[PDB]
Parts: sequence; C-alpha cells; structure tokens
Amino acid sequence: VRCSLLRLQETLSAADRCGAALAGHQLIRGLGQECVLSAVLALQTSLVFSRDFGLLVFVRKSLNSIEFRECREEILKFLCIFLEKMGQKIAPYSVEIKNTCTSVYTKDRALDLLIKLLQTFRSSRLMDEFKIGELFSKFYGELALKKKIPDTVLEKVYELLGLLGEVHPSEMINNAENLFRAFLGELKTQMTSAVREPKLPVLAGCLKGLSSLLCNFTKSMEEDPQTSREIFNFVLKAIRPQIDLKRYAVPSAGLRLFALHASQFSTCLLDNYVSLFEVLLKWCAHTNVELKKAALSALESFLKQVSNMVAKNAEMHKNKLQYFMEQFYGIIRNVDSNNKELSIAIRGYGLFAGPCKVINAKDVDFMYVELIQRCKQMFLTQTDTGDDRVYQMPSFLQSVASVLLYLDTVPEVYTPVLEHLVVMQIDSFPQYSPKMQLVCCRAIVKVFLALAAKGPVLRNCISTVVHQGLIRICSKPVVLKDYVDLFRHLLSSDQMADEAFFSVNSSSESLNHLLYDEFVKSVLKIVEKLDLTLEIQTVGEQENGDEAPGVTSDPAANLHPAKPKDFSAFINLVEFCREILPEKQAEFFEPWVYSFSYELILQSTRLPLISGFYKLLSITVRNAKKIKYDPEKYSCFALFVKFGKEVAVKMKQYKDELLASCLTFLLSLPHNIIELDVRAYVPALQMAFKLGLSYTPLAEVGLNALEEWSIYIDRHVMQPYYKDILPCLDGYLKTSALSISLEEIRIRVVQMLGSLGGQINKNLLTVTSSDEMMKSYVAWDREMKPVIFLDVFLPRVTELALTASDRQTKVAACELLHSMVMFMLGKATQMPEGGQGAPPMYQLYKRTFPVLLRLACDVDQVTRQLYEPLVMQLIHWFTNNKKFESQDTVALLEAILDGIVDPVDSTLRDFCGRCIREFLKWSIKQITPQQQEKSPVNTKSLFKRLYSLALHPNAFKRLGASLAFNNIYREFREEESLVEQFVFEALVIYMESLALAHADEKSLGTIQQCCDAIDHLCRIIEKKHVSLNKAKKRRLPRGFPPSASLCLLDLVKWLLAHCGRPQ
Amino acid sequence: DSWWAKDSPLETKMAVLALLAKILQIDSSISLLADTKLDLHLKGQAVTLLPFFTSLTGGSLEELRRVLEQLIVAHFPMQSREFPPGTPRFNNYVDCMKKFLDALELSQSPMLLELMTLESVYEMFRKDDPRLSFTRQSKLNESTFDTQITKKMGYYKILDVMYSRLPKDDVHAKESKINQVFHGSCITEGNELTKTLIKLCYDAFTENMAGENQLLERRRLYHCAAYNCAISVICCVFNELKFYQGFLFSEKPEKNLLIFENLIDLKRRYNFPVEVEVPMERKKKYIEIRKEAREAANGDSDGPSYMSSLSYLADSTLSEEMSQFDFSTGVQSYSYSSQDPRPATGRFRRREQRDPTVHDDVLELEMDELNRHECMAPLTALVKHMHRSLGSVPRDLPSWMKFLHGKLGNPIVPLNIRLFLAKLVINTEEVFRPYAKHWLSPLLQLAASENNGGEGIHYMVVEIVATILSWTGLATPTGVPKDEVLANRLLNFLMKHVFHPKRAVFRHNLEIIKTLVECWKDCLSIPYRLIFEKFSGKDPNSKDNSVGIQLLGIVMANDLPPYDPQCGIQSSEYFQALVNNMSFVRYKEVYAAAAEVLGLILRYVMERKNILEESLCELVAKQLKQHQNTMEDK
Repeated sequence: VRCSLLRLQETLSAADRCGAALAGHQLIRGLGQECVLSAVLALQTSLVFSRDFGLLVFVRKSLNSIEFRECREEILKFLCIFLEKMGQKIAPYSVEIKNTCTSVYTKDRALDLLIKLLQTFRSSRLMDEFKIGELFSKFYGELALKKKIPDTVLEKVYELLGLLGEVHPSEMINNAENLFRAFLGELKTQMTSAVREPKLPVLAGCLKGLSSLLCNFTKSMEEDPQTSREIFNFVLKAIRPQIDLKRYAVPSAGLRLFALHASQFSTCLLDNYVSLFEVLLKWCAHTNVELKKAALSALESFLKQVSNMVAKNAEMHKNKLQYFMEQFYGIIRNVDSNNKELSIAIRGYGLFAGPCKVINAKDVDFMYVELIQRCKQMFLTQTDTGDDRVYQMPSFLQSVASVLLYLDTVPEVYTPVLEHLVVMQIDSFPQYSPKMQLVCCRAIVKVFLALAAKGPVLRNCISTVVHQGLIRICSKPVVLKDYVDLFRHLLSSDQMADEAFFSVNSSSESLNHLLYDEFVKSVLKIVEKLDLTLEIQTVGEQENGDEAPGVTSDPAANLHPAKPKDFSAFINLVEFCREILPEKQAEFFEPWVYSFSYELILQSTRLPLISGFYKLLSITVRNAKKIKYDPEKYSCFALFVKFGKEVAVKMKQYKDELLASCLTFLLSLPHNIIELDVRAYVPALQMAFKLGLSYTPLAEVGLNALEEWSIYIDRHVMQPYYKDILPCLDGYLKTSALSISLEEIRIRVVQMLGSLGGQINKNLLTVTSSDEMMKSYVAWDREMKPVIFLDVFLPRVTELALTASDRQTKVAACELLHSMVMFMLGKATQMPEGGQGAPPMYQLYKRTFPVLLRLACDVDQVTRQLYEPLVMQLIHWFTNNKKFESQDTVALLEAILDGIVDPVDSTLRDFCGRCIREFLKWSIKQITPQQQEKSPVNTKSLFKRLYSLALHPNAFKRLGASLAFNNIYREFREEESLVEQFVFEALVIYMESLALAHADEKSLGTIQQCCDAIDHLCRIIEKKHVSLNKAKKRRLPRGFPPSASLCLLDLVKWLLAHCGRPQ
Repeated sequence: DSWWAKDSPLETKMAVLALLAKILQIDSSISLLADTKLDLHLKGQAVTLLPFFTSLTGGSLEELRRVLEQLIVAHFPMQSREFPPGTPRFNNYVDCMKKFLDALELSQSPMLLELMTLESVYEMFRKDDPRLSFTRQSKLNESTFDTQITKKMGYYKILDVMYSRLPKDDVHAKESKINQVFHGSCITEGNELTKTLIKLCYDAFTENMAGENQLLERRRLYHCAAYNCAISVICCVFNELKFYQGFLFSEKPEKNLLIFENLIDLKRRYNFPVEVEVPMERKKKYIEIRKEAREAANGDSDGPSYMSSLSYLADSTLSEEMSQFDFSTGVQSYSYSSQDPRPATGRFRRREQRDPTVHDDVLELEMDELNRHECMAPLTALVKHMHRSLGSVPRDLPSWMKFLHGKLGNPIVPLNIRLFLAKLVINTEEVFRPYAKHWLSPLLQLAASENNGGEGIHYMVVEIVATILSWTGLATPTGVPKDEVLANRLLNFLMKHVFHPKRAVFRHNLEIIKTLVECWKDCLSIPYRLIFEKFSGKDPNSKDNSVGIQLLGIVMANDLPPYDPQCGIQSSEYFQALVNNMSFVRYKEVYAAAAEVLGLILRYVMERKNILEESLCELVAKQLKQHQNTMEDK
C-alpha cells in the first residue's frame, strides 16, 4: 500500500532540501509529533527506517550544522523513545542505525547535539547478546577514548563501556580494561582546587560507568576503600537539588553490585562507621523521590551483605554486632510511640539478616516472641480495612523462617500464631505480580524447613483448614477474585524435598475427610425437599406420583464440585516416585470404595484421576491373572472388578443424561488392568457412547472414549474376542465419522479403521442390517392443488429430532408441523368415505411426538410450551366425540412405557402426566351411561390393558412403568362410586400380582421403591364398607410367606397385621 | 445441651483450686507469658458459657470478676485483644470498671488529633478457637487504635446502656475518622436490641447526660451529633417523651441574664429538647398531639411564633443560628398536626428576615445553602404537605406563593434556592406569577456582585431560566409588557459575561446561550446589532481570534435567520470589518468554521429576498481569488 510515511517524507524532505529557513523547524516538529504517534506501528517502523537511511541521512548530514541540528535534535529524541517502544526484530535495521549514529557523532565533530547523541547510546544496548555486537564494539572502542578538547565528555566513554558490559562481550577483554585504568586516573586527579563539586558528567557518567562494569575484577588492593569512601559517601549526603534524588539511586545501585567488592573494604572500615552506613540507609527512606524502589533495593541488598559479614566473621569481634542489632532493637520499641510504617521493614527483615551470631552470647529467642506478637498485630487488625493490601507480608515472614530455623529450643503457645500467619499468606499468593510470587515460594519452604525440625504435628492442621478455606472462597467458582490456579504454584513449591513428599500425603488426608462433612449427603434430599414443599391439597398428590427414575447445604454440593476439578490438574503428572502406588494403590482404592456408591457424580469422576496415572500396574494385571488361577494389590483388584462390576450396570441405565455423561468415562478405564474379563461382560460400553458423540467436540467427551478403547484393546494379545466384539462396535462408529477439533476426531478415526487391514468391512455390513433402512410411509396414504399430505410430512419429522443450529431451523419447522396436524383433521371433516387413509396412516403419523415437548423442556422451554397444550387440547377431541380411532394414542403412550428401552429416564415419566390427564377428561366424560355397558371401549378395557401390562413377560422391563402410572392417577381413582368396588378385587390382585412380578427382578432395576409407594396407596382404600370382599383378602395373603422369593412377605407381613385389625 | 453445662461448674469448683495455683501465674507482679494464656481460657469458657445458668455471675458461679481486673492493670499490649468479652451488667461492678476503664483510656485512647496515616464453614470455626479471627479478616499506632475501637464497638452497645457513656468522651474533644465507623456501628445497634426498657434506658441515660453538670462547650456540640443519631433511628411504642417533655414543658419558660456562658448553656440545653422533639415527632406526633390537644397546642404557640429581631450584644452570633434551626421544626410539630395550617397561612409580626445578613454577604455560605441547611429542609418539607392541600387561569391565581415573593431589598438570595426546590412541583399552571416574577430579579443576580463568577450561582440561575423556558405562560406575558430592561439587561449581560470560555475548555458556553435564544424569540433582538458591534474579530496575531469565531455564528442561523446579515450591517458596517479578519488566518484549525458559516449565511440569505446582499457575494468570491498564493494546498 501507499502508507502515510513514504509520501509525507519525500514531499517535506525534498522541500526542506531547498527551503528550511525557519520553514523546516516548525514543519519537522509537526511531522515529528506524527511519527511519535502510534499494523500501523510495524509498517511505520519498517518504512520510516528504510527511508530514514535512504532520505534523512545523506540529505540532513550535508547543509549547515545549525540547520540540520535542530532537525536532528528532535529526530533523535523521537526515534530513541520509539526504539524503546518499537518491538524487536530490527537487527539489520539496527546495524544501519549503528552506521548512522557514528555518522551523527561525525557531524558532531554543540551541546544539544551531544545530548541527543546520548539518546542514541541508550537504545544501543536494546537487543545486544550476539557476536555481531563485538565485531563493531572493538572499533567503537577507540572513538570512545580521545577526550581531547575540554568538553563534558567524561560521561560518555564510561557510559559506552557500560553499554559494552550490558552487552557482556567476551571480545572486549583487552580494550575495555585499559579504559577504566584511566577513568580511575581521571577522577582521582580532579578534586582539590579547580571546582568544589564535580560537574554533571563527572557525576552521572563515571559513576554509572564504574557501576555496570565490575563483573571480572576481584580483590581490593585498597582501590575500593579509597574510591568509594571519598565519592560514593558524598553522593549519599546531598539533599537540596531536585534531580539529585535520582543521582542518589545510581550510586546505591552501585553498592548493591559492589556487594562482593564492597565487602573487601567495608569489612575493614565499616565498624567505627556504624553511624556512616546506618545514616545513609535511614536517611534514604526519607522522601519517596521517584526512587522509593531505590530505597528498598539499596537497603535490602546492602543488608543481605550485612548478613554475609555476620557469618563472614568468626565468633570474635561480636562487640560491633551486639551494638548494631540492639540499635535494631531500639527501632523495635520506638515504633510504638511513632510508627516507622516502612522502617517497620528495616527492622523486620532487619531481624532477618543477623539473627544468629548473638544467640551464642545471650539467649535471644525473645526477639521472636515480640516479632511474632509484632506480626500478630499486622494480621489481627486485618479484621479492619485500613490495611488495603498485603504488601511485603512474606518479607517479614522470610525473617520468620530465618530465625525460627536457628533456635535450638521449642517455644510455646505462640505456635498457633505463625499458623494463621501461614493460611493467610497462603491466601496472599494469588493476588500478586509474577516476580512477587517467586519469593513467596521461598518463604513457604523456610516455615516448612524449620517447622519440620521441631514438631510436624502442625503443618497438617494447615492443610485441611487451608483447603477448606479454598473450596468455599471458590464458592460461586469461576466455572461459568480467587480460584484454584494459585495452588498450581505448589508444584513449583513441590519442586525444590521431604516436605513435598509429605505435602502430597496431606492432600489425601485433606479431602478424604472433607466430603465426610456430610457435605455430599445433604443436597440429595434437596432433590426430594424441592417437590415436597410444593404441596397444597390438589397439587400435592400429583407431585408425589410423577417422579423421574433416579436423581439444601448448597454451600457443600457446590463446595464439593470445585475439589475434583481442583485436583485433576495436580497430581497425575508430577512424578509419583513410586510413592503414589503404595498409598494410591490398594489402600487408596479402599477410601474410594468406602466413600463411593452414595450417588454423587463428581466423586466418581475423581476416582478415575489416579486410574490412568499409576506408572507400573503391570503388576496389578499380571499378578491378578495368577490370583484368579502382593496380597494388598490383589485385594484391590478385588474392589476394582468388584467395584467395576457395580458401575455401568447399576448406573449406565438409571443414568440420565448427566450422571452418564458423568458415569461412562469412569467405565472407559476399568478395562485397562482387567482387560480380558471386561470384554465378555461389559462390551456395550463404547457402543453406548452413541449419545456421547455430538456433545463431545465441545470437550472431547464421550467420543474420546471410543478411540482409546480400541487402541488399548488392540494392544491386547486376545485375538479371539472380535467376534463378540467388533460386529456391534463399529456397527455404529462409522457414522461418527461422516465429517481437539471435530475433524481431527475424524483424523484419528482414519488411523484406526485402516490399521486393521481387512477388519473394517465387517462394520458397515452390520451397520446396514441392524440399523434398518428408511422406514417410509405406504401407498401415499382453487387455481392449483397442493395437498401432497405425505411428501410434506416426513421432513418436518426429520428436523425436530436434531433441532440444532440455533433451532432457527427447529423453530419455524415444528411451528410448521403444528398448523400441519390441524390440517390432518380438515379432510376427516367433510362427509366422504374416501381418504380413509387418514386414520391408520395417522397411526404411523402420531409418532412419539411428546419427545419433542419434553426435550424442549430442557433446552427449548418455549417449544414445550407450544407443545404441552397441544397434546392435551388433542386428547379430549378424539375421546369426547370420537371412538374406533383413539387406540393408537394408547398404542404409543403404552409404548412410552417401552421407552425404558433407551434408559431415557426423563421420557418415561414425561408421559405419565398424560395417562392421568387422558383419564381426567374421561372423568368429565362420564358420557354414555347407558352406552358404557352397551358399547365396550371404556374403563373395563382400560384397567384390563393396564394390569395385564404390569405383569407382562415376568415383568419384562414393561413393568416398573406400571408403578408410576398407577400412582399418577391414584388421586382420581380414589373418587369412584360403586364402580371402584367390584373392581377393587383387582386392586389387591394388583397388590399381590404387582409385588411378585418383581421379587424376581433380583436386579435393583430401581423399581422396589415405586412398588412400596403403591401399597399404602391401597391401604387408605378400606373405608369400612360392607366388606364382602374382606373375608377373602385376609385368607389370600395369610398363605403367601412361602412364595418368599426374597423381598415379598417382608412388606406383605405388615399388610396382614394391618388387615388383621379392622376385622 | 448436655455437655455444655457439665464442664462449667467443674471448671468453677477447680477455678478455685487451680487459679489459686495460677496465683503467681495471674499476678506475676516471671509468669509474664503464662498469664496471657489464662485469658484465652476465660474467653473460651465464656463462649461455651453463654446459654443458661453459667452466663450469670451472681448465684452459683461466684465472683470470677476477681480475675478480669488483674489484667487490665498489668500491661497494655495483647490486652486489647483479650478484652471485648466480659460483658458483666450489674452494679458494684460499675464502680470498678469505670474507675479502671477510665484510668486505662488515659494511656490507651487519646483525645489528641488524628496522629495517623450452614455446612462446611465449620472448619472455619474449628480453626477459630485458637485466638484471632480466621474469617473476620478476609499509622501503626493509629490503625490499631482504630482496631481497639472495632473491638470496643463490635459487641459494644449490646452488652449495656452504661457502656455508652464512655464512647461519648471520645466523640467529643476532637474529631477523627471514626465518625463514619460510629454512624455505621451506632445506627445498627440502637435498632439491634429491639427490646424496650433497655431502649428507653439508653434514652433516659443520655437525657441526663444533658442534665445538670459542669461541662464545657464542645462537649455539648458533638453531643447533639452523637445524640441525634442515637435517637433519630430507633423503634416505637413510646411514652418516655410525654412525661419527660411533661417535665421539659415546664422547661419551656427560660430567661438568661447577660453572661459569657450563661446565655449559651441555657439555650444549649434548650436547642436539645426541641431537637429531640421532632424526630420523636412526625413519627409519633400525630397520635400524641391529637391526644394532648390543648397542651400540645400551647407549646406550638409559646414555642414558635417568635422571631429574633432587634437584638444586640452576642445573642445572635451563635444562638440565633441554632435558634432558627429548631424554629422551623418546632413548626414541623404543627405540620404533624395540621388540616389547614394556620401558622402556615400567613406570617406573624413585622421586621427583617431572621437569617443573618453576613451569610448572604459571605456568598460562600450561600453556596452551602446550595449544599442545603436544616432550616432549608422544613420549607422543602412543607411542600410535602402543601401539594396534598393544593387542590386553567382560575387555578393559577391562588396557591400561597404570593405570600412570599422576593421584595426590593438585598437578602433575596434565600428565597431563591427555596424556589430551586419549589419549581420542582410549582411549575406551569399551578402558579403563573412566580415564574414571571423571578425573571425580573436575576438581573444583576449573584454573578454581578461576583465578577469572577461561580459554578454554584450560574448553573442554578442558568437552570432557573431553563424551566421558565418551555413554559408557554412564562415566556411571553413577561415578553410583551415588560421584557424590557428585564429581557434587555438579560441578553446584554449574557454576552458581556460569556467571556473567557477559552480558559475553561467548556463547550457548555454554547448550548447554554443557544438553548436560551431558541425560544425567547420575542423581544427586540438587541443582541443582533450589538453582538456585531462586539465584533471580537481581534487580529489573528494571537489565539484571540479563536475567542471570536463560534460567537460570530453558532448563535446565528438557528431555525429563523436571526437579525440576518441585514440588521447587523444596518446599525454599522462592522460586518465589512468582520470580513477583513476572516481573510486573516493564524490558527491551524477552526479557521474555516468562519467561512463555513458564511456559506450557510449566503444560502439562507439568497433564499430570502437578498438582491441587496448580492454585491457582497462578489467581494467574497474576490477573497478566495485574493488567496491561492502562498501555496493554496490548505
């Protein structure tokens, strides 16, 4: 493109080349502000630069020095701040920038040009760190010398030599050394008579220079005590000049790198200067003058050197140590009167640096009782909002360790004090900067390092309470200002340790007591506490019968969800060191077994966390085939398969969408160890991951469970299993592949089909015979004629099953099907005889439509509300005025009590609310009282169809249905005249027939509870009466203890002491 | 409930055996450390000792108050934190704690200036018996003084009424930033007890704190402060005020001989009751003044109906100031008891306004008036009971207002802010005369006695002429007989003061004038030939030209041509000189806005008859021809 620079430059530079007499200085200051203002930055950078060398170098370098300096004065100031602002990747550009700055210094051969040349020297050390640097560093060395004319140029060369030391060039090993030996010679000859104070260059230059260099020179030779005491001491006495408080930050930043060199001369002469070194420090924390962070670094560094010189001494000397540190004690007691506020740090870590030499002359635990008490006041008051944010709080806590460690005796009762000092500083971690967090990692080890030498009892109570203080503060967790990411700092913490090994153990103790807070147990009755409080006199009996098969302290169920998520990313990947298997293996299998099966979904997911993780279970599988044909891992291989057997069967079916979601990723790792036995009995598993195929590409969920099964059971020597296995397996996996991204799902679907060479044909074959093809409808049942009632029907069907793509598809489509069904009446409205295809092909047409309104209740919410009123606005019309044709509505409803085929635990019940309702507008349809007995299509046929369905085929799953249905309309069957009398004999036939039907389920197929919510509904029925039926129904059950069959009688026995009462 | 009461009497029949062994632990005066522990226990005990018998110290638990003392006296640190408990609420104790709790706030709590800078949660309580607060936590000497007060105030008010005398000493002497902490902690505690007697005890207490005693001055100023808040937020079911004000009724007649402090003490303790009268009124005045009838009527006659005027020698500086403060709320008792309010209907007596001349003179105080005053609220308050008794042209003539007016003296400054809330619900038809009358008065207004101007007075008198705007009945009946020196001196002052908006960086200058002229079209456009005679076209050798551009234009061409070029260039050819500067350009931007307006000016002028303006357009074109030189790129 054209850009704004290629044109602005060749216009206003080819014009300033012939007319810059004041008409350029105002122009380039403007164009200068343009280039300063900042795709736009990168292109402006690359093009201005390639043009700056091709246009403003050899043009502005000519002309006059004055005409081009004011140009270069401003150009150097905006280019330099831009070089710091512009991103990197300008290494060849820089090489040209180099050849340019040596040309601007060449035109400099002038005070405003020297300082803008200084501006070129800062952005010279930007990248560096290359051999390309020294190939020109060697030759820039000479121009650095040659002071020549008396100018303010001593600052420069010592600054450029620093640009060397910041680039750190090994090749500058000869020239650089011969330079500083003269800068040394220069500054020493200055002071006495010429000027009382060194100039601006002799200050900021040779100081900033004599600072950044010294990385190689060792020892003193008396060079350091003469240089530093005369000069550095004096830059640490000035108060009055403004920018002097920034000429104070570079000499003290000098002493911090001087650390090792400052030690060789201060160790000689810093003792009787206990006033000198301490005045400059205290005197520094006076005015936060741009260099508050230069007070801290000058001090905290020079104090780590103090700590050095304390151990860098024998026990001798000692007098000067005791003196200073008791002055440090003086700071501790006058803060009470007047608050040091930040000089509280100077004594805090001032207790950190030299804590130890003194305790050999005098017992000085006491500083600790105090400092603890002192920090017990920094954090007890923290019940107030005067302390904004926990600044520095691990820094005094660093001294905590530093002195807790050394002492030999164990202190008292203040133990719980540095304890709640842990939990909160463990909470002080997340709110932080990256640099700040690293030091805190170190602080934790010291507390642990010393605490572990005396009494470990303590850091345990840390952790149960320190996690609990993390599930609940994570309440309203961020799964939609603190979260679990922080403890993803422990690994760093884990990285150094014996304590780390101990810490891993602590977590297990942690939650392996935390859910036992009954905390899981309580929200279970919340399920049943949410339908029982919605109780009046008419709605309460219907909230009771209508119940979905299978699934208060909301701060607990909610608390519990956070922990599994919290742990999964944590353990599993850190090396176990073989530590995890002994605790994790059988023993751990054991808390899991004891704690599992309550019915909570998240916990089940949690067990799989160490499930894939054990590094070497090849013992758990290979020694398991030898126990069936060391005792600890066997005994868990028990609970595994034993635990494993009681998994999918007891929870793949009464599963529902969500705790099958959450109950068949468990089930995809039990084959790992026990592989040869899990193929026979539980093959259905990846097969049953048909519903987990289209909602997995959001989180690689249930479909991730089809791929790792084959691949691992491919790595399985068992060849003769495929016949049972691969027919019905990939007999569907083919169609999860017609399209971690959803097509990279298909990528690995390729690598697996074909890896078996002639084992994929055995798939789409039984893909096509078991699936059954397109069913189809038969015989196809005022300007233009449109009827075509079939061709328009099927597609509206085909859309409402998927209902996807915003439902913008689904929305208008079923809405279309609505006005469509209304049209099915329209021909069955005239007085003809043809078109009588409308009934039996409405049989095919009345599909299990309610499955639209019910799964619309989950997501659509509006669609169901269109569709609930329809199915009841439709029951009455056929039932009230029509007969001979209703049957089919019974047919498929009675087939919704088949729907338990697909354990869609919502749909089963989702209909039952229609049985009652169909029969309801029957109850207002008392019609045909002479024709109830003359025409047979009424209640007699009804309860025949019903009871005969409870007991069909040894209660073959068609039962259990007949438990909820009876319950739904129990409320209305209540109210019946002498009708519920001669039919009350089947009531107890029902009673007796119903209990037996299932006492040989033998499988907790979850009906046993529905059946009891039925019998007491038969005990209200009594109402005295004339009881001609009674004489029997107490003979009848008297002789039923024997049928036994397991659970019968156990309930029938209450029934006869009860019935043995009214008569 | 079983284990709670089974540990205490054995912790008490051994509290004799083992604390007689902690004897040297208790009063190590080596047991310096050991003793600080013994407190924690007493605390941990006192917590499990709250239900039933062990809570009471009289009877079966014997004197353990023996053991609280020995610790308030030894030393000062960590004592702060073994302290907020206790809460023994009986006599004899009173002599002990007060004598010792006072001798402790003398070296612990200073009068000096602010020398400063469900489930699962159980484990939060298990980790809560070893001292401190683990949940309640999620310069140095100043913020722990603030924390002791926290510890002093958290429990605080609930334990005893007597406890309250001691926080009062701290509200006095000097102010400090605990002010908000109190209002937060003292409101939520007067209402937290929600048990009577207790309530009225605190009352009957502090009432006697205002009984006879030899205090100083500030002790009764900040008294009112921490007083009104103890009282104006509280519960109900009260007769404490009928009989104590049955005593204070007899305290109505009071007279003071001249004295340095005699007048103030008598009238201090006299502002207090009428001050407690009205928050005890309003809420409980309609039932109590209706049952009292004549007695309540006689105080509303003695009390108010008095204006302090003609007085001299002190009397005014500090008392008339607080005398008016309860004069209007003394009328609030009659507003809490009026059907057609007679003291409202009309005024009593003759004389100067009650409010101080100096406050008006101060101007700054007037600004506070904007902030509002206690005196200001009752008038605002009356509005509440006046729109419930308020009721075309026959509906505009009557509604008081004419009672009040404005007058021809000086301290009209008051009546104004009073109307600032008044036109909140006094606008349009209800009253016609007030809107018209107000305009004739903001002539010199507040900003003529104030040459610098004010964000306080402008915005107001600015917005006051924003509601007279849009009012049909207020824009024209003062536009035909008397939009003369009224409207003239208005527009003249407007332009003459909208100077230096350049130092302000405020576009507001424009909208404010534009919205104004928009609707007061009527009245001769005296600004038309006078803004032109203002010219403002200073030579561009400076940024002063910028201060003339928007002026010349943004005003003009709004809906109807205003004046148009024709009536400006008629009284003087200063448009010829406004052309001589448009040609002159110094500033980089906004110079054209000039030519921009000429465009719109020439457009709607040739739309009009024009013809006479046509010769001018040729000269204009001759200008753009006189240009092109120097570059022609801009």
